[PDB]
Amino acid sequence: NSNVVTMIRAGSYPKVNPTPTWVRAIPFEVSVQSGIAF
Amino acid sequence: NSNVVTMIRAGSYPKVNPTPTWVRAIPFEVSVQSGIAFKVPVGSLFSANFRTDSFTSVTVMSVRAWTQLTPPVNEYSFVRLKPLFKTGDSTEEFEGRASNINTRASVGYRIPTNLRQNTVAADNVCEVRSNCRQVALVISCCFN
Amino acid sequence: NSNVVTMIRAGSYPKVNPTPTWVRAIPFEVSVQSGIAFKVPVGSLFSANFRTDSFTSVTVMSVRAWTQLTPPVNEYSFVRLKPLFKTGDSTEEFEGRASNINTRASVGYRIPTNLRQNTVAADNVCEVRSNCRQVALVISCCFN
Amino acid sequence: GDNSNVVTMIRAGSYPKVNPTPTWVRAIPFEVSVQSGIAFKVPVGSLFSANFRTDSFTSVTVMSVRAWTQLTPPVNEYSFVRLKPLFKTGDSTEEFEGRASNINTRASVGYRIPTNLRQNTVAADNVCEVRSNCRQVALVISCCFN
Amino acid sequence: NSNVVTMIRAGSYPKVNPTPTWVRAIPFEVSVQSGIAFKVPVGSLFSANFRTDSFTSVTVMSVRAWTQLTPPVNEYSFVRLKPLFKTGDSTEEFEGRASNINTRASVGYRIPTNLRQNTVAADNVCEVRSNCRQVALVISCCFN
Amino acid sequence: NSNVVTMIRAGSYPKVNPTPTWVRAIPFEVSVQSGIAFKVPVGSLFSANFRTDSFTSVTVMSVRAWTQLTPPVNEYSFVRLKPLFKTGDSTEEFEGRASNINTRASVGYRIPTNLRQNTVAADNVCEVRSNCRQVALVISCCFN
Amino acid sequence: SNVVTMIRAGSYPKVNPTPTWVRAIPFEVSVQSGIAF
Amino acid sequence: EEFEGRASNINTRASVGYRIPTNLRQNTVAADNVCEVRSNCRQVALVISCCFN
Amino acid sequence: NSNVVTMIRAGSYPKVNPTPTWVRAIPFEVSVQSGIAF
Amino acid sequence: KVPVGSLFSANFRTDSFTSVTVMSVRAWTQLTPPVNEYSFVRLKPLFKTGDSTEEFEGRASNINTRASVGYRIPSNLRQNTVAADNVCEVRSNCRQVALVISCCFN
RNA sequence: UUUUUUU
RNA sequence: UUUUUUUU
RNA sequence: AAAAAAA
RNA sequence: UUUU
RNA sequence: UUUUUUUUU
RNA sequence: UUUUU
RNA sequence: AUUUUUUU
RNA sequence: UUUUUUUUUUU
RNA sequence: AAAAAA
RNA sequence: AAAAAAA
RNA sequence: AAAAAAAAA
RNA sequence: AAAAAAAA
RNA sequence: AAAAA
RNA sequence: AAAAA
RNA sequence: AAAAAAA
Ligand SMILES: [Cl-]
Ligand SMILES: [Mg+2]
Repeated sequence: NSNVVTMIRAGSYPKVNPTPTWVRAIPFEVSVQSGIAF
Repeated sequence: NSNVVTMIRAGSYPKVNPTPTWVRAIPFEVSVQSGIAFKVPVGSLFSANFRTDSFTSVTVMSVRAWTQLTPPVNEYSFVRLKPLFKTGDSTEEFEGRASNINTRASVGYRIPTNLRQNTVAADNVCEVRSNCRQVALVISCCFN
Repeated sequence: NSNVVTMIRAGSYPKVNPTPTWVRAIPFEVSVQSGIAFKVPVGSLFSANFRTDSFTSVTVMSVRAWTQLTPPVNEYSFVRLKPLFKTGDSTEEFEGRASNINTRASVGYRIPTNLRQNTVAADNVCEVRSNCRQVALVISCCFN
Repeated sequence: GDNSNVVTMIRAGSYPKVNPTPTWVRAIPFEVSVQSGIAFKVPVGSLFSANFRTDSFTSVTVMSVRAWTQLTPPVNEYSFVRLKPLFKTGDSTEEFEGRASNINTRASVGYRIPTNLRQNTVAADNVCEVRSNCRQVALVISCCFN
Repeated sequence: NSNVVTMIRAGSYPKVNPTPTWVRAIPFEVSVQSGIAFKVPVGSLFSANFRTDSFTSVTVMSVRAWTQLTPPVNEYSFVRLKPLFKTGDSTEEFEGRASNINTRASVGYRIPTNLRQNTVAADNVCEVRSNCRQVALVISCCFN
Repeated sequence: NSNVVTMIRAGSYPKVNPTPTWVRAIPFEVSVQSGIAFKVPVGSLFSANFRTDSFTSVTVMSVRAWTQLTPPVNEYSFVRLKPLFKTGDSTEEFEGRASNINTRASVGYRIPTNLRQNTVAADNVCEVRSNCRQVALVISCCFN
Repeated sequence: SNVVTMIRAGSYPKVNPTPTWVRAIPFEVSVQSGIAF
Repeated sequence: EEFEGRASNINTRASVGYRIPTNLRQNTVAADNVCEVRSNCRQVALVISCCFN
Repeated sequence: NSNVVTMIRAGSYPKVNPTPTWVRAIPFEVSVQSGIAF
Repeated sequence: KVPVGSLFSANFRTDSFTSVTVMSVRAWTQLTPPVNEYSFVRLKPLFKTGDSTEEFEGRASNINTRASVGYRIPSNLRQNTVAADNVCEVRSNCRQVALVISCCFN
């Protein structure tokens, strides 16, 4: 690996997206009663 | 696969994380003045327009810059980048020029692993010099 | 082959369909206002100019857009696309910019197989944002 | 690819070539009314209709013609159908005929047009002549709309 | 090789033809008006400027088009080609647009073998539509 | 093979040439007298009868000759050829005779590469001698 | 090659007038007895 | 020598360069001249691969 | 090998130099005196 | 008509030659074309044994870009030419044309 | 999987 | 190994 | 991780 | 064979 | 294997 | 393919 | 395998 | 999934 | 890749 | 590779 | 198509 | 391919 | 080893 | 170890 | 290449 910064020979402006998607596993809790579906 | 729902034989409750990390490329523009350097604030990355307003720190991995507007008359666009760090600011001027007056001038730099610490909104990324008055940025970083 | 007509030993009457499907790439332009998002109607795909005035529903596969007019002074062209769905509109701004002021800015997005359902004229494909006053779209879709 | 569940960005390039009104290779099914002992000239205009999504075309290149007897034959007779191809450069004299071996079964026949004789035709033109003892003949024509 | 003239032991008189065929690619320009479709005459191919004033018929194989002049302000160049045949005209509009306002817009089409019959001067090859006032055409044909 | 028109994704405007070269085999006849040599003019190659009235120069490669009429009584047909060049005429009399009185006489010669330059209408290619009153000539040449 | 040659240069390349440079710096320091410097 | 390069597009830069052979790679002090530059543009950018000592 | 002029699909303007270099060996004579170096 | 005497010059170190054997000629438009047009340039090869009628043309697909074309003289037509001769004819909508001629001075 | 220039 | 060459 | 390519 |  | 960042034909 | 020994 | 004879 | 005759380029 | 099972 | 198309 | 996320059930 | 200097 | 897209 | 170069 | 046919 390195120890200092390196120059990147960039080119044309790429395709950008400030708001992409996101695959997640969302953990949250719900309140359930006896014998009734929530 | 199939066309209907299937049963999952799930086991013990897994190790979960409701607020995980996220590596991104954040496009945002800055305004530059003639013959004057502009420090890029890290707080520009944290925004609801980037889905990152929930983060407070970020580890920047690389910076890339483009000239966002046209250069002064008779000139070709140029853009420089001077890296900045809380442990010590750099003096490198990674400069990129355009061979066509109508074409953007681009340049970028990479941060080594040893210099990839976290940065808060009060910190600064780098300095941007250009004969153009606006410079587009695409920073590859890790939000944590 | 031959220079004359040849008999065909046909058998039973086959399975027919006078109105089959059609996989097309439809080119059409829209008008975009500054800083205002334009919703592209699906009805722009059903037209006699495309031979598709006989269809009422279509399954869109990929949408790509090009700036049709020049950008404002001192500016480089850009174009954004926010995919829209009847089961849930999206928030992605697939943006593409031009590195030359005299050159178009282009970008596109692909629709996954799990979201490839039919749409009628009342529906909208996506939003379009740009600094140019017109945008050319080439929508790859399946007419049915 | 085929495993994605959301939208993905396409790094499109320059604006491509386009054609809003391309060609279309089709098989067009339709029927014609025929009388006894007389030959009916099948018009090409029967292909340009909104029922076939082809009312936007004005020319077509026919490749092959297939015919079936659509109605029952006269009593005590078996179904038959004939075809005589027609061309603007010169009509033909062939009689491609097929007879049904069962009174309850259709009679089918067809002919393929050679590549040298595959030019365009307009609605005013005719494809072929149909002869049959039945009153109605169903046709299936393979062609290229342009 | 050889440095001097050598004798050719010729035989019987062969089969000759003083006016042979000639497969050519003919370039020429046509003026086109905005919004109006211009029919390209076959008679433009027969000229002394192309060494073809001795022909009276030709078999066209493929036609390509380029925009000869600059487009209107703010507009990008385009050009359309609708093929034409004596047995029946087509409704195709093979269109090509330029991704740079300073560059030409190009498009073309190929005639299938079954449609490669002779064409005299009175006929027309295709219609051309463009926003530029002149169009350059290159026609690969077989003069006979 | 394809049975309809096919789009051609054309690119930049290419290199063109409305007046190209033409490799040909030009046949004609010349009247010859007895014992006298006939200088064949190059100008006979430039005519509308050969589609060549648009050329002014030509590079001759090889010449062949045949006797066009019947020989005198009791004689066999013969024909001679003497190459001529502007830098210097040759003294070779390439001769071919007929072994049948009813049959033509034939003879030719090939011009070397070093001696293949252009010739205008005012130049001569070779001399012809024969006992018949007419001689048929076929000249392989490169019009330019 | 004993003479100047022509370089077919293309577009303007990325430049940096102030690079990083890796070094091994030699210098001396004064030390006192028992004291850390 | 006058190693020349021309731009095929009016909006594009013109470029050219020359390499010095090892036999002519001596040192040059501040009072010396590297080369002469001619151009129809009022300013030229120079990139000189050199060995400082 | 060809007998006619042929077109050359040229592109961008090349790098040129109207005054190039030249590798030569020059034959020339000098006058020498006895017991003297010239 | 491009003269051959333009090849013999002290600016090219060739003022000591009197003849030259031209091999191939290439041309580029040196100035911008008229308004609304693209650059073009033509070349008609000339020979003392007979001029040719070819018009090798090259057009630009960009108004800002040069046009370019060239031709090669076949070996059989590669003789010497003196200053009073001419190489070829040039036609263009631009007011200057840059020529790069590959030849053999002798 | 080309290699050549000081820590 | 100096200047011109040959199918992206 | 610094000079001139990386095919 | 028609498409982007 | 998929979603976003970087590499390489 | 087309035109040429 | 450049030219002129002889050459299946 | 296998042939007799009217012309017919090329191995 | 549905629903059952050495 | 998907759709339309001939045995 | 770097991480985060169902598993070859 | 290119005159010049070389070269088992 | 020649041509014309 | 046919002719001329 | 074009005319019986064959499962
Ligand atoms: Cl061709
Ligand atoms: Mg161009």
